Formats: sequence, C-alpha cells, structure tokens
Amino acid sequence: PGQYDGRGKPLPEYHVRIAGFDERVTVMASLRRPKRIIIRGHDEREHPFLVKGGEDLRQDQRVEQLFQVMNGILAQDSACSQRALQLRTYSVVPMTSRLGLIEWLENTVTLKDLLLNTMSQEEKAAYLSDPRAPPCEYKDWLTKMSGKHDVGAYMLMYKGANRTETVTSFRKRESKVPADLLKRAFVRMSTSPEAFLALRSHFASSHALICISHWILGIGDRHLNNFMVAMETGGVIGIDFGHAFGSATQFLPVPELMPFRLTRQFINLMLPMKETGLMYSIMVH
Amino acid sequence: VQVMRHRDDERQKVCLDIIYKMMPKLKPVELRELLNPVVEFVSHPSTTCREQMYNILMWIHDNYRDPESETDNDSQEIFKLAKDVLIQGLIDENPGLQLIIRNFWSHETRLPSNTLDRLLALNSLYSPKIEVHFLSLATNFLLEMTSHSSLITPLQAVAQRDPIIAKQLFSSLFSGILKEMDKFKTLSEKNNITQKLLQDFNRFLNTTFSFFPPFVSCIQDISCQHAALLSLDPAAVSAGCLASLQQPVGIRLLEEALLRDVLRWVELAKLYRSIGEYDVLRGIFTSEIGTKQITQSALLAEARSDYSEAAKQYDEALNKQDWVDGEPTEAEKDFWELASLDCYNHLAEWKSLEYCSTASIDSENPPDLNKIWSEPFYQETYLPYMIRSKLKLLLQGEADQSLLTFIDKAMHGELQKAILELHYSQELSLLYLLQDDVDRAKYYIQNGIQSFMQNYSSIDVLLHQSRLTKLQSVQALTEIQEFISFISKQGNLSSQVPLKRLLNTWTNRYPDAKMDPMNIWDDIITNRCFFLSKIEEKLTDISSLIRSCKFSMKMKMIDSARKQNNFSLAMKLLKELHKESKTRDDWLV
Repeated sequence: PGQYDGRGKPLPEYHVRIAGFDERVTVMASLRRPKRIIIRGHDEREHPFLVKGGEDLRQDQRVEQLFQVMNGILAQDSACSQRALQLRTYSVVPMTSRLGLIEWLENTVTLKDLLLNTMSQEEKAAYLSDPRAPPCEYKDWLTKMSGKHDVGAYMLMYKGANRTETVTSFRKRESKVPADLLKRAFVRMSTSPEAFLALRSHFASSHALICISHWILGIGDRHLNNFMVAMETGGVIGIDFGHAFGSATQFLPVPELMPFRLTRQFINLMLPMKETGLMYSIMVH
Repeated sequence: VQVMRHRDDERQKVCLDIIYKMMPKLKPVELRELLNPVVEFVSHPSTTCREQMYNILMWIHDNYRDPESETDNDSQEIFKLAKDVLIQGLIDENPGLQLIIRNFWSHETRLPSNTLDRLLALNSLYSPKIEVHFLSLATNFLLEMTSHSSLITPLQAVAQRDPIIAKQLFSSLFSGILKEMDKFKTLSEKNNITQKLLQDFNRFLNTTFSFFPPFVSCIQDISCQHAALLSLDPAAVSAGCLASLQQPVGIRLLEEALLRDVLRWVELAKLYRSIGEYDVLRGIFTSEIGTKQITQSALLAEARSDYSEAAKQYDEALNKQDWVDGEPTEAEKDFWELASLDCYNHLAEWKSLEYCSTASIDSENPPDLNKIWSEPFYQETYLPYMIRSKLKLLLQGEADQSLLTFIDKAMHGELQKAILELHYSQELSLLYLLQDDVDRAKYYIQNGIQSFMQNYSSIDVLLHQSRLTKLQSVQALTEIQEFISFISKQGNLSSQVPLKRLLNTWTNRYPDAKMDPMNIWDDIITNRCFFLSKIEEKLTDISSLIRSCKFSMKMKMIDSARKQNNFSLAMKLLKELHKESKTRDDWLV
C-alpha cells in the first residue's frame, strides 16, 4: 500500500502486487539504525524502502497529508502558478504501532554530508575536529561565561552575559568558516556556468518555500540532517520530524525562537546580492 | 585597368603575370590605385588566378614592409590593405593553398617562436573578416612548435571540426600558458602583458560584427580565470549578450567583477531584464539604484499587482522641485523614467505611452526621425515601447497619420532596414495588411517564423522561463497566419459555414488563465477582435454574433485579470465595458 489515496475510483488491476524480495539489506549508520530493502514489482520495476521500528509513526502521515493540502492551495492561485512553487511530499506507510515504512529516494545526500565532503582535507578537518572548533570554541565559551561544566550552564548563560559581548564572541566563530562553501559545493560539480545559475535558482526557491511553510505550523529542531539535498535536479527536501505545532520552544529546557534556519551559508550563496530580492519575494508571495 | 575587370580567365591570368613582372619599378603613389582592382578577385574561381593574387602579396608584404621609414600614408597604407587580404586567405575552398599560406605564416621571423609572444602576435592577426575559425587556426599555430605522441595530431585534426571542442581547446591552452608563464616575466612585465591583453580583448569585442556564440563565450570565459582581466568592458559585454543569446556567461562575468560600480549594475539590470528572474531585478533597485524614499514605496507596490500607485509615484519622483536632502545621482534618473514606461505598459496605457517614450529626447512636438535612431540608447529602449504603443493604439481604429510615413522613410538604407526587418516584422506584417501589401506581409510573416526558429535554436537546454517567454507568441503568429490563409481562400464570403467554423475554433481554442499574463493575453485579444472587425470590413446577425464572441473573449480576459490579481486593468476594462454592458441583459447581469 501507499496507493488508495482517494481522489477517484480506485482499481487494483494495475497496482503493484508484490512478487519478490532482494538478496540484499543495507544499514544506515545512525542511532536508531534503520535498514533498507529493495522490493520488486509484478509490473516489472523496483521499489526501494526503508524500515524503522520502535517508533510510533502515526503523526508523520498526518503532516504529509497536511503538506498535500498545503501545496494543493499553492497551485490553486495564479502568481505562484507562474513560478511553479511546490512542496515535494512523499509517503510513509503506518504498518502497525512501532512499525512503518519510509519511502526512499535516489542518490540524495544529507545537507551536512554535502557541506562536509564539499570541503577539502583542511577545512573539513578544522570543522570536525579542531582545538578551536566552532563546537569546541562554543562549549569553551559556555564554560567561560557560566563557570560550570555541564547542562544548566546554558540556563545560567542569559544571567551572566550582555548583548554585545556575545555578539563579538559570535563573530569570533563566524570568522572560522569560509563564506561561499555552498557555492564551492555548486562549483565542485556543475561544470558549466550555463547550468550553474538554473541550479542556484532552484536551490533558493526550494529552501525559501520550505522555510515559509515550516512556520505556519511551527516546527523547531531543524538541525543539519533534516535537509536532503538532491543533486540530480538541485532540490532540498526535509525529513525527520520532531515537534508538530509550536511545541519545540515550550517544553524544551533551552528553548529556541528562530522560525527556521537562515544562517551564514544561505546568506553568502546569494552574494553579491543582499538577501532582499529573491528569498524575500518567494516568501512574501 | 578596365580589361582586368572583364569576364575571361586567361586574360585575368596574364594581366596578373605582367603586373607581377613590372612590380619592383612601379611607384607607390599609383600603387594605391593599382592594388584596389587586384583584391577584387577573392570571389572568383580558378586557383591559378587566386594563386597569382596571393603570389604578388607575398612580396608586397615582404619588401614594402616600411621598417619605420616614415615615407607616406599610401606606402604604409598598402601594408594594411595587403595584410587584410593575406589574412583573409586562410579560408579558401582549396587545401594545399592553405598549406602554402600557412607555410608562409609559420616560417621563421614571420611569427616569433619563443613560446608565448607567438600567442601575443596571434591576437594581432585576428581581422574580423574572419572570426569563425580563429580558435582552430590559433591552436594549430600554437601546437606547431611541438617538434607518447600518437594522440596530439588527431586531436588537432578533430579540433577543426566542431566549434565546441575548439572553444574548449583554446580556453584550455591560453589559460595554461598564462598560468605557467610565472617562471620569468616579472610583475611590471606581468602588468604590461595583461595591459596589452586587455587592450586586445577590448579590440576584439569592439571589432566583431556577426556575433559568433562560441567565440564570444570563449573570451568571456577566459577573462574570468586570471587576476587582471576582470574589468573588461561593462558597456559592450552586455551589448554583445543582448543579441548573441549568450546571457549566463556574461552574468557570471559581471558577478565576478562586482565581487572583490554603478554602470555595472545598470547593465546587469539590462542583462537580467531578458531572461526573466524578476526577483533579482527588483532586488537591485532597493540596493544601489535607490537611497530615496519613493523607490521603496514604489517597489513594494510593484512586487504585487498594484501597478497604478507605483506609476503615480514616479512622475512625482522625477518632476520634483526642491529635494535638498541628497540629489538623484547618475544611477536612477534613467531608471525612474524606464520603470515608469514599463509599469505603464503593464496595464492599458495606449494613450499616455507615446508621450513618455518619445517626449524626453527633443523639443515639444514629435520630430520623430534619425534623432530616435541615432544615439542607440534612444533606439534600443525608447523605440520598442514607441512602436508597440504606436500600433497598439492604431489597431482599434483611428487615422493618426505618423507611423505609415515613418516606416516609409525608414525602410531605405542599410541600418534603417537591417533592424526593422531583422527583429520585429509581425506588427509590420499587420500594418502591411492595413496597407494591403499582403504579399510583402506574407514575406514578413515568413521571416518572422524563420526568426523564431533563429532565436529558439541557440537558447540553451535548461534556461527555463526564457524558453517559455519565447514560446508563448506562436499562437498569435499562427493566428495572423490563419487570417491570411483564410482570406486568400475565395469560398468564404458567398457562404457562412467556414465563418461558423472559424468562430467555433476561435471560441474553442484559447489561452488559459493563471498561466499567461495579460500582455500576451492583450496581444491575442486585440489581434483577434481586430481581425473580427477586419472580416466585418471585408464582408461589406453576424454583427450580433461577432459581438457575442467578442464579449466572450473580453469576459474571459476579465476573469483572467481577476485571477492574476490585476484589479486595475479589469477595473478600467469594465468601465470601458460599462456602456458596452448596457446593450444586452445577460451581459449586464
């Protein structure tokens, strides 16, 4: 299943009746460790799938149907039907409790993988493991302006730090990363300045649209591995849902008040334009 | 001299024979007379005659060299007029003759042979009589000084086969030499070499005429790989990529120029104005073309479909009086006017568009002539809105007596013909149907279809929305095509059934809402109701029926204007339609 989506009279004559399993499983080196299988169709094709167990997957189907009604509105109008704004929804099937199956894509990479192996031998090593690593410099500065050596120092941070001190210490690590790392990623592979720009425009429109619709139903916890960049046509899509409505800033101990992620890299890709013409126009549209 | 220009071959052989014989005694004051009938034979057959023509120039270059002798203007002008044709003799339809001429050019002390002063002299003999092969000829000259080797001569043989690999090979080779020249030739000499290089490249872009896309892209690519060549020419790079269909190499060149400065952004606006991408267009005039408090208050009503208030705050922005807070600099006085024109054109401004287009260059009255042709800033931007506003005003029915005579005096000459027939031709075909030279209009719509092929060929594979903007017009082209192919058929007017068929295939076949803007909508709507009035003129209840299909067309136009948020255009359309919707009852409700 994954068919029977409503929307017309259903017909099982051309549905994929199962006919075969692969002689291969592939593991994902992660915490939960999902596995991955390569099932076969009687209609002479293949369908790959990911298996995650031990997790109640009865909310992600709901938010995907929300995404479907969302980008059903987004192509109902005119001014966004010009520029063809669409969310890429996909299918997770809820087998039972603590068992469901993830629909899987092809040759996609995680955003942190792209930003890691885009870098050379030097800056990737300096970002991962450095004595002045922007993780390690950040935890050392946390021990600076608090005094403790564990969690709760972050709760102490706002009573032992003013604004501009933190602003300058934030520049002291913002300087520790090259600016156009994302453009170094796009120049690593595009091999034509004819194609480079229709790649970059697609990346920008994708990230702007998912950031303006990750706020109406506000979702925090957007860290690095909730962005699957697809190198095949220059698109990023988002996975691994944590918190549905505005809930990631209430019940969490160290809350977060950014509506999405727009950090240094989405700024410096758009150089030498300020972030005022493209992302602004997409969001306001 | 008269018998030399006659029509027989052996006479023309022996006259070149005796001219070669009488050579080193003739005086140079009459050689400038003599040499001009000589080089009229490059459009002639028979390799004997052309062989002797290139036999005599091989010495007229070799001993009238004038080694800084300072003798005349003719004696060191024949050198130029001989170097011209001894360059152009590299593209003849006879191999072996090219072996002769390239054995001359490859000979000792004809082009120096250290390694790279070779290439520096190779920039000199460009001569835009030829440009199509210069990369292939240049890499042949470069790899001539070569003498694990079985690949290099088939590489040079495949080099002269497609423009793409030749472009790649020149862009590889030149950048390789310029990267690895740093074993000598120090920084002052480095700066001097790049000075001469930038001078030669400016010379290239200012010389070339029939623009060749791999060559234009080759120079604009190799400019962006060394630390000097960036500030090339922000005034002619853009004008090359306006009509070479080669935008997104020049865009990348201008971005690398702006990184590490006002005319740059103005030409960048003109560059992005043609390939869509209106978001980065509007995100420029809030950054540099601005720093006032009317630019933002017009752009925030231009980002949505509010195209009346941003117009009404542009005439206030330009005919202001005091403004002692900071004056409009060299960046925005042009743009306020130009965006006023465009936001006029976005709605139905077909009365007050001629005024703001041509009433900024001259006196009170329209003197319209070469004034709008000369200074081609007045010809590239003010002119297309002028001719568009003109005929989109004429087509509804007036006399107005200017455009007829204007194109009548226009279509005479070289550069008043090779633009007005090169570019547009559709509205010209339409006003020729008005002027009833439909066979001239048939030739013009033929060249228009051919022009659409010519444009749509070299537009690239993935540069989307450019293809769509180029693609939408073909419904209008086949609409005027089916009008012509209808009216030449005789059996229409003595019956009713092909008129009913044309009405039914018009009311059936449509453009759609929410995917076609009101400019192309306005094109097809005014074009088709104009044809309805035209065939009403030709057949001299179908008045009520033609009113019915007219009202359905404009009502569909109304609903499309509602759907794409243009409340002002539909507002003025219904207000023009208000007494028009007094005629019926169902049309009223």
